[PDB]
Amino acid sequence: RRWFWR
Repeated sequence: RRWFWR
């Protein structure tokens, strides 16, 4: 995601 995991 966005700035982390996925």
